Amino acid sequence: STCCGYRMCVPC
Repeated sequence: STCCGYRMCVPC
């Protein structure tokens, strides 16, 4: 479950 915001995709 990876959430991409702007410049980075974080693990959620």
